[PDB]
This record gives sequence, structure tokens and C-alpha cells, in this order.
Amino acid sequence: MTPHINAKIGDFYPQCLLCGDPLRVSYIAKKFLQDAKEITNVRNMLGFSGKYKGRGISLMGHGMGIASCTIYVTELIKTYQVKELLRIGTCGAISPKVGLKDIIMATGASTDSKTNRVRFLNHDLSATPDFELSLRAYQTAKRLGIDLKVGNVFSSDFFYSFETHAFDLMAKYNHLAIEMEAAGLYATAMELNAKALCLCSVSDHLITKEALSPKERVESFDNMIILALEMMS
Amino acid sequence: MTPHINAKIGDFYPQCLLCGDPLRVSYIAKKFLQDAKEITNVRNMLGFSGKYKGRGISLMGHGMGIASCTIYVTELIKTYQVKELLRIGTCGAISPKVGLKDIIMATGASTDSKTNRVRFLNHDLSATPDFELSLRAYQTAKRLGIDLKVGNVFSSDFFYSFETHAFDLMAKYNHLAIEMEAAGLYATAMELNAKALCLCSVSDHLITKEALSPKERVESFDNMIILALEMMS
Amino acid sequence: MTPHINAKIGDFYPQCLLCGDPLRVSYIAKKFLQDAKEITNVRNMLGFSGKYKGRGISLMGHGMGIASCTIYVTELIKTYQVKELLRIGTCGAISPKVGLKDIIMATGASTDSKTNRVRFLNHDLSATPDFELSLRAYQTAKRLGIDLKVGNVFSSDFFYSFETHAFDLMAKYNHLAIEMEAAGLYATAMELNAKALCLCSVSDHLITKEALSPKERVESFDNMIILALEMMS
Amino acid sequence: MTPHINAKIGDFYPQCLLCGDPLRVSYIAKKFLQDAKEITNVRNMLGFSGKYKGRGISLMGHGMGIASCTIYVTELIKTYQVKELLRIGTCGAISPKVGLKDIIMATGASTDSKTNRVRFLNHDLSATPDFELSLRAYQTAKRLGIDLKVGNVFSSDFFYSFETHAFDLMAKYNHLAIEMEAAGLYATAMELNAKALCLCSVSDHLITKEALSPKERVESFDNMIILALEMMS
Amino acid sequence: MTPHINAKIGDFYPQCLLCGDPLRVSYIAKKFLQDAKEITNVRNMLGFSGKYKGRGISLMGHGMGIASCTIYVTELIKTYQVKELLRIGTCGAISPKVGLKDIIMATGASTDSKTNRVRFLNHDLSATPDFELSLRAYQTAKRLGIDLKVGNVFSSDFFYSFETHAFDLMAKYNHLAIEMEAAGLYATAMELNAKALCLCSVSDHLITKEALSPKERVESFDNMIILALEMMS
Amino acid sequence: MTPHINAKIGDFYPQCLLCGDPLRVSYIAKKFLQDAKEITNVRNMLGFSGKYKGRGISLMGHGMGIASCTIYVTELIKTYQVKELLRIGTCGAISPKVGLKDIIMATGASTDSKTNRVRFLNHDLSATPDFELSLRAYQTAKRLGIDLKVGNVFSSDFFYSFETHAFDLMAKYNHLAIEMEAAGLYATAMELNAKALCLCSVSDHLITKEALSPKERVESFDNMIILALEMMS
Repeated sequence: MTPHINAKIGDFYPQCLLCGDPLRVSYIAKKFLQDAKEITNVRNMLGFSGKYKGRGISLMGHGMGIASCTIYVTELIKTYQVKELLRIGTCGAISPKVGLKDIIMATGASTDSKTNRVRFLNHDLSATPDFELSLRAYQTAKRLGIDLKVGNVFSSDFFYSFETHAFDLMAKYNHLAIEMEAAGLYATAMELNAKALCLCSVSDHLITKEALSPKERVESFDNMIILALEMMS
Repeated sequence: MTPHINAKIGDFYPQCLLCGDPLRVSYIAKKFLQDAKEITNVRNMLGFSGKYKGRGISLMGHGMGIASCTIYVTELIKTYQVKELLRIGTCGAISPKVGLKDIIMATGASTDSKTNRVRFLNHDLSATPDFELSLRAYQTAKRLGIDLKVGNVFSSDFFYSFETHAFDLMAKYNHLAIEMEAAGLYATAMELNAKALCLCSVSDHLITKEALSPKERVESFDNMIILALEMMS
Repeated sequence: MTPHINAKIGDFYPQCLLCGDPLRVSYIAKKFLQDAKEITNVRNMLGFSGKYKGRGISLMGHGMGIASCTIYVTELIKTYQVKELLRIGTCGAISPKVGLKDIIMATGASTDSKTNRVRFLNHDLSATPDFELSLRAYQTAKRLGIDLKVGNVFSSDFFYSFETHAFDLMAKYNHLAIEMEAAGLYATAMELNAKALCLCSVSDHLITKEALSPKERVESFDNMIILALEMMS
Repeated sequence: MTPHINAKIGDFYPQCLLCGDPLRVSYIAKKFLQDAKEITNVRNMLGFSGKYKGRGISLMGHGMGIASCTIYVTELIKTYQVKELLRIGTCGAISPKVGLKDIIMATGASTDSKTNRVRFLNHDLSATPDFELSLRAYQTAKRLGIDLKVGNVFSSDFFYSFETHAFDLMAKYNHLAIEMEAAGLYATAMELNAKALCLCSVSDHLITKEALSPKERVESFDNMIILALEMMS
Repeated sequence: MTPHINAKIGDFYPQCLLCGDPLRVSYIAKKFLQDAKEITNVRNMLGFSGKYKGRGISLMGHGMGIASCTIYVTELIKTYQVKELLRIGTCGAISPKVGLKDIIMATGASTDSKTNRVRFLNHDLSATPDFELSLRAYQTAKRLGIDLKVGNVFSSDFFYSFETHAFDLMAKYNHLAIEMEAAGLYATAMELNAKALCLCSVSDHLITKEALSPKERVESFDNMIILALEMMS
Repeated sequence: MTPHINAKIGDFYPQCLLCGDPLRVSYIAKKFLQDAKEITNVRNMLGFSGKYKGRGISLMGHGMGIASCTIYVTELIKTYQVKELLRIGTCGAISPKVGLKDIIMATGASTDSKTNRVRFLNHDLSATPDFELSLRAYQTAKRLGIDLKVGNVFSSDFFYSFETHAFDLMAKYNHLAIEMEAAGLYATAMELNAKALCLCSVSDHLITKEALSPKERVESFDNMIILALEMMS
């Protein structure tokens, strides 16, 4: 039905959680969802539909980077009629305004990719999330006690940056972290009239050069998972 | 004090409303402020300080275009210690769906300018407002029952576009209007770590060719003015 | 008539002097014209018509930056049938070849703007003035005993430059000063088949940091005014 | 060990086969390697080391797109000391010179990505394989009776192209097919002084829309796999 | 002395005519100069030194294209002390306004080359001639009864263009002809504080369609030659 | 028959050897070409037709730079029906992997030219030779005892570079040498379905500054000449 998803039309609820790591998508199915079944497995990129607090929710892995994210976000919308996409993952903080275990809501995704220039007349597409969904995130966060960090992230084509000298200038311009997908997520949801949001969990801080132990990563990520599931229920 | 603003330091309150048109600045000052005093007048670009329901509020004219807009907010921030900046301007609709006189809030300001590539590593800087400002504009308009449209706008260097054929693609990517300053404002407040937001009322319509009137842009947007004053008190 | 000018049709003579500052415009109508009439005042951007030495001359302010200058001279030409546009202003000198009070004739206007690439195939549009206009200025400047300096200016989107390190490079390539309009004026006159030329008064030298007292400024500027009016007469 | 590979030091042989799909890495281990052992499994992205005709050969998945590919190539070369990297995968043919089943040797990889401009002084990097690997491929193909198709591929950041009208121009310039990783693989092998080549099996033909049975796929892709292993031996 | 010029220091006069065609250079030598010695011949690229009606002047070929022209112009200025460079070539008319034999003076050379972006901070260098030279040319053509078209030229890297559809656009921005070297001449002369002018003789009309023979470089058009020699003395 | 070539159609064999310097072409005709006849001489750019070891072979000069090169191979292909173009010339070494008298086979030609972006959708065209021609070069060199160095070259629009600081990075990315035509030849032959290859003799090391004497240049060039004619017979 698509080259990258072997689910049947209707297997996806119109709300979908997105992760890069299909192993994390699997974890969220067995632990936080009821009646969760695997609906897709192409290239080991798992996807699930299930229930949280009585409500129907779908989960989907999307690999790493803007190209990979765009492929799956594209197919989820145009073929499986997903209408809200919430992506959650890790980043590398580059700003002193955030530290470990913080959660970042990206209201802007700057980039060094050419994808949005290709999409958009070789001008500067300000790749942003759906406002209402970010309002749900902010409000849900408050009810759950989370102090959300709000600002821009920088979506890079490079995990190994050739421009680490530019991180202070990115922080200057209200870039709280670097990750690798939100500009594609946001541009794709924009392209296809869909609602998207990206939440970051600070697992590594690239300025102070501190990181979380593998235990704290699981507990830090659990709190971002609950936030996601709570704003979609 | 600066080559463009005439004020003593301290003349500006930390919250300032911006318009491109000095007469609209003067109109808001006469009709809505208390204790209004003219603080600057270089190039007939007037600024005012006064009170609105007991609280300090400043007003500043900022001319047309990213370059002119960037001159005035840079000076407000660096020299006159303004901390929150709220542009209330005019725009052209590019979707027949968007009526005339509708108030838009700009969650992101795309642009065809080179200024952000020059500012930002020749990458794509996603020009966005401060989120707490936008939240206070959304909640306030709801409280007032004003109805506010939310999305990206396109900040152009051209009032007279050489790319009218592209208006549909801009509208497809959630661009609600074209104006000429918002990318400048957003970029400069990101550079200098200040809080800024753009609201703009539809004044022109670039598909069905409605307009407008020089005096009509001075008056006729009272809802947009009240909402902005309300959210600053 | 147009959104930014409220003159009647025919209010403008086919020859027009331009300055960014509408207060110097008004200053030229007061001190130097006969039968000076105000003809437009949208946004306090003042314009006039009058006679100099029995000959009709219009004056028009155009604000700061390429975007704003382009708005006004587009409307002047297309709607009000202006044929010849002589712009005069101050500039920050950038070359050892010019000192204070020097009047520069800009035979080319380089830019950090993206407007001409947007106009011109994403290629390098060389923005140049009308040759006959530049001939008239050189001859008039000669007859008046004015030591006219000829070369390029650099038309920047930034008043507060992020590339002051590049100023030596610009002067190497014959850029005698930095201002913020000439490239838009030349590009718009080329697009619309009109005659344009820009004259810049050295009020500051950005390298050697020397400057002129406001008294030398409204005296130096008057010498240029006389030059502009003599060539229009 | 790295963020994306949990293999021990010395688990990878110096010659390694690359695919996007971790299900094909597993397919090759079982079908064509003796005593293969799964050595990495982060993010369900498997890698193996086994033997073919008694000679050590490793296999690694790398996901989709230049960004994901570069992460895995970078870690294999820097951390795991792999010297020779042979990518075998699928592509969308766009040339009439190639039918399905056909194996393409990518002597160059053009792209719409910005990554090589970022790596390379914002000039045109001509991303190309190591020639001696390409020679081994050519020679080995002849000894196996395979008519190797040679030419460029286009490495796109998009599976769903916004430029389908350009495919004819692409093929005219000797691009035989489109895929999404070769330009990233080649620039990283070049950056790191490692030998690399990309072989592409025509699964789809985007011009003829002819798309072969799922069974001729494994039979034909087996010919590519065999060609890869014979030259790594 | 240089890699491309055979001549002794002091062989060139401070004023030099330039052609792309070394044979036209040789034609000018035999037909218009006396006492003419050939002073360089590397790569058959001939240069001469002789007297025009008793007045010293040099002649040099510079090949085709911006890069070729730049090599020769750089060595003439830096090594051989040429101070005034007057190019006289052929060009292609892009309008019915311009005839096949017309002489054009290029007051700006736009280009689709990247050289000026490489030279000039990746911004737009308006490549222009020395103004004093353009005045002599203007005044000498008036003196001789030789009508001179004056305007921009488009300096292309392509003799066989890939953008013939854009010729009308170039014509609209006052680009009277296409040639291939003037932007390099101007930018090199600007670089090295030298004086350059480019005059062009239409040989082909690109839209209207006629084409000149290699052989017809004579009467036909020695009017351009007489103009150049007259203003250089 | 073309503006730049006055040969008859049929005067060029379908295999042609190219060099920038027509005097090098002239040297090859009188030392190696049997029954050599001069077939063109526009702009002193000599070409020849003859026999080598019984096989029909043409020779053509193409000048310096990408623009100049593109002119001539376009005309050779579309007018005169040349199918194979083998280019030989000198280069300036930038890699420590090569020294003087080395012969480089360019398997890719990176460039700072815009020409390939103008041709190719403003994307990164990987300019490559025909692989069979490069195989013949490799096999022929081995038969002659030539240690052929293989890698990318950088085709620059500048003989006198403005980015000498970048040579190290180019070498890091497997660029052995700088010259000025290979990316034009490769792109022109890709455009027009022809077979091209560039060989370069190291006559200058731009890092260490070592250089061949004029006698050593000739001896070294002879070796490449014989390599070129042996793979064409």
C-alpha cells in the first residue's frame, strides 16, 4: 500500500506518536498501551495501534534524519489519514537555558538542509508546529507539573557536525538543542495541511559535555512519554 | 541618542507596541493611552509613552521593510532597554478564505530576504515569536471573543511581488498573509534575546484586489489595538 | 490612488528629487523652491511639487532600506509617471579615497540584499544608474566647482552590520561608501525603464571614525541640494 | 560504544557491505555467509560478520537518506576501522539505458542535498567512488557474466519528489536512476580517506512504471549480492 | 615572466586594447598601427606594441570567457603595469531595438558566473567600468559621428545559453547584449585599482536571428576599432 | 560552419584529442599525427586531422577555463559529430599523494563554477568521465609502465585563486590537483551523450611550490601524449 508501511487503511488512529527508534516505539506499546498490536514492520520500522486511558492512539517509527522522517510522515498523512503527529525524542542541548532531563517544545525548526528551499521557492520557509497542538502541550505540561522549555531547535543533516564553532551563535538565536528531524516533520505537516509537534528530551548537553546515565535516560524518557500520551487522550 | 530615536533613556516602558506607520502610532496614542507623551520624532517617526489601565506602555513607529524595521527594534532593545515588542501592522491576504480586516497572529515568518542567511550561517533560520507572548495573545483574544487566525506569514522585500504565481504554494504551506517586517522583528529579537510577536490585520487582498485606504489603515483596526493593549496589561 | 501616496494624478513633475528623511524633503521645499506645494503625506512620508529657476521639480521622501525605497519609486513611476529620479542622502564612507563633505556619484550599487536575484534569474544583476543622468551630474558638478567622487556604493540591508570586517574588502573593489537604498532605486528604475542616479554626501567616515558636526551637516547637505537642483534645472 | 552501533572492537571486518534495509542484511547473513554472527542491533539496525569462501566479510544496515547513511559510514570508518564499503541497494530507474534486474555502478552521485556544499566550501563537490573498487566491480561482473550498467545516480533528499518534471533532464545527463544515499556515502568515504562504491539494483523504473515480480526481485538482487561478495573476496 | 605572457617588463604601454580573438588583435596591428612589434605569443595569444598616428598603445588577446579574460587582465595589471584596459569585442543582441553592427558601451556587466560571489563576500558585486573612460568613449563617439548605444551587458558563462526564455527579462532590465568576458574584466579591474571599459559590436541577434562569419571581423567592424584608438589618445 | 570553428563537417574524426594550448596541439600534429592536415584556425585555435597507427584521429585546442572549453566541445559534438573527447593538459598539485611528472586521471571534477548549477536544477551535478574511456586509460597506462594516479580534480574559474587557504580541505576530499576545464568538458559531454576523459600532468606543486623547468614540462607532457594516443588507436 506504500513502499515503507505495510499496514492496511484504517489501522492508524488519526493521532500518531512518532519516534526515530523502532525499539522505543515497541517499548511504548507493551508498557503504556492496552490492546496494542503491531500494524506495520517494513524494514523493521515498527508501528502500532492501541489504547491509552480508553482512547485510540497509533505509534510509528521513522528512522533518523529529515529524509527518513519525511518519507513516513508523508505516507501517514496522504495514505493513512493521520491528522495529528507528535514526535518525541532526544537531542543535544546547546543553550545554557536548558540542562539535563529538561523537555523542549520546538516552536521553530531551523535547519542546514536544502529540503525546505527545494519545497518553497528557494526562500526561507519558517518551519513551525501547529499552534493549537503546542497549546495542548503547554497546558498538559502544566497539569502534569512539567516546566516546558520553549524555543527553537536546529534540525541538522549532520550528527557529527562540521560547525561546532557555530553552536554559541545558534544558542544566541534561541536554539535550545540540536536534533535531526523537526524541520522535515514541520515542513511535511505544513505541505499536507496536517498538525505536527516535536518534543525534545535533553539526554545530552553538548556545551557542558555532560550526559545522562542509561538509567536516568529511561526515567527521563518515561516522563516525556506520559506527556505525549496525556495530550492525545 | 541613536541616529534614529530622539528619546532620553528611560522614556520607553519595557513593553512597546510597534507600527510601521507613524500616524497609526499617533492615533493609538490619542485614542487609547492616558498621559501620552511624545518621546521621539526623528524622520517624523514618532514614539510615545503613556498608560493603559494603569500600566506603562510605549509605542514606536518602525517604517516599511525588514531593513527599516531592524533599525528601530535593534535600537529599542540595545539602547532603550525595551524587553517585549508587539508589532500590530497590515498585511495582504493570499487565500480567498482569509477575509479582509481579519487579525492574524504570526507563529512564524518566512521570508525572501537574505538577512537571516547573512545573520545565521547561510542556513535556514526559522523566524518565530516568543511563545509566552503568543500564548498571551491567543488567551486574550479568546477572553475578548475577537477570533484570531494563527499561522505563518511571508515577509517580503517586495510590496509589488514578482512572484504572484507562487501565492498558492505559500497558502498551501500555511502562510496566511504577506507583510514586510515580521522576519526582521523576529530575527532581531532572537539575536538580542528579547520577546517579540507580530499581529497584523488584513488590509489588502492580493487575489481579489480589494483595498483599503491610506486613512482607513490608520483607523479601522481598533480590535487589533485593544487586543494588543489588553495583552500588555 | 496607490496605498502609500495620496497625491492626485499629475501632481508630480516628471523629474523628482528623493531623500530617505521626509524632514529634509520638507526642508528642501521650504528653503529652495518656488510655489512649493505639499502633494502627499501618507505615513508622514512627505512629498512636494514646486519650481526651481522657472522649472518644475518634485520632491519625495522614501524612508530607509531597499524595500521601502522600492515601494515609493515603483509607485512614483508606474502611477504618477515620474521619469527621472535623483536621490540624495548621507552615507558612511568606507574608502581612503573619500573624506568628509565629499559628494559621491554612485555608478554602481552592490548589495547584500536578495532582491535583485529575486528580480533577475538568481544571477548577479549589476545595478547601475542612467548614463545620461550621471553625465549631467558630472558636468554640473564640474561647472559648480564641486570635486565629484565617482565609484560604487554598497547598498546594505543592515545599518548595524554583522560584517564590519569586510569593509576593507569592499573599498578594495571600489566601494566608496555604504548606504541602504541605491541598489533598489537602480534596480527599480531598470525594471521600469526610468532614469535614476544616486548622490551621497560623506557625513561620517566609518574607518577613520571622523565625522561632521550638525552645522557642517546642514551645509554640506545644502551643497548637494544645489547640485541636484542645478542638474534638474 | 557509539550512539548507533553496539558491536565490540574488532567485530567488523575491514570489508563491509551496506544496505538501507536491516531485513536484507539479515537475509544476506543467512543465505550467503558461513557462521555469520549478529554483532550490532541498536535501533533494530542490524550488522553481522561472517565468511564467504573462507574470507571475512561484515554487513551493516544504514537506514534511509544521506543523513542516516553518513552516521553509519562515519562510525564504521572512524570507530570500527572499516576500509572498504560496498553499498548494495535498490533505486528508481529513470534512463532507457537500464531495464529492471539491471545492476548499476554509480560512478558519480549528484544530489539536491546541501550536505556537500556544507562540507566543501559551498562549491560543487563531485562525489565519486574509489576507482579501484569500481574496477574490481567491473572485472568481477565480467567473470560472473553480469552486464554492469555504469553511470551517475541522483541521490535525493526526497522519495516523493517535488521535481518529477526534471527526470528527463536528469537522465539526459547520464543519471541512470534515483536513490537516497550514494552522495552521502561517497562524500564520507572521501572525507575520511576510505574506499567506497555503490551498486544499485533496478527495482522500479519511474519512466516505464514497470515494476517486476517480488520473486524476480530476490533472484536479481541475489546477483548483486553475489557480485558484491565475489569482489570482497 | 608570467605563465601566459611572453613579454619583457616595459614592453606594454600603460594603455591597452583587448580582444578575445588574437587574430583581430593582429588585424588591428597591421591595419591601424605603425612600428608595430609583436611582444607576446604564448598559446598563440598575440599581443602587440605600436603607434596609432604617432601615439603609443598596446593590444592584447584575452581568449573567451570570464576565467580566460581574468588571467590575462590580472597579469597585465600586476606584472606589466597596464593602467587603462579598453576591451573591444563582439556580442549577441537580445532585442529588436539593437542592430547587428551597433556599438554598445557596457556601463554594467551582470553575469551568471559565480566568480564575483567568490570574490565578493557571496554578495552582489555590481561590476562597472571606470567612469572617466566611459565619458571619453561617450565624447569620442559624439565627436566622430559614431552612435553609441549605452546600457548593461550580460556576461555569460554560456555561448549556447540554457535560458533563452529569459532574454526578454534581460532586455527589460536594460541589458542590450550578451557577451562572455566583461564582468571578469570589470571585477578584475576593480580588484586591482585599474581603469577598464568594455565596448561591444553586435555580430549576432539572438532573438531576431542573423549570424556573422568568422571571417567578417573587418570594416565590419573597424568603426569600433577607430573609436577605441581615438579615445585612447 | 560555426562561429569558432571553420572546418568542414567531416573534417573531424569521431575521436578527438584536446588541449588548452593550440601550440601544444600543433606540436602533437607534427610529431605524432600521420598525414596531419590543419582543419581549422578561427581565433588561432588550431585543430588537425590525421592518422595514428592507422586510426583516424583529430586534435583540437579549446583554450582556458570552463566557458572556453564548453564552447568548443559543444561545437565538436553537435556540428562535427565527435563522440569521444580525451583531454590532456597540466595541473597544479594540491595533494601529498602526487608529485611532479605524475599523470592524474580525473574520475570527478568538482568546481567553483556556477555553470553546472545553471545547467542542472541548481543542484549538485557530479561531473564524471565516461567509465569505459577511463578503463582504457587505466589499462593503457599499465601497458606503458605509467603509474596512473586517479582521483578528483578541482576545476576553478580562477588561475589566481582567492581561496588558497582551502587547498588542504580539497586534498582531504581526494582532489589531487587544480586545473580549469575538466568540469566543463565532463558536463558538456554528459549533456550531449558523448564520452569524455581528462588527464593532467603535474607541472607545479601548489603546496610545496616545486615546479618543472620548461625542458621537464615538455618531456613530461610527451609521456601523457603517448598515453593519450595509445588509448585512442
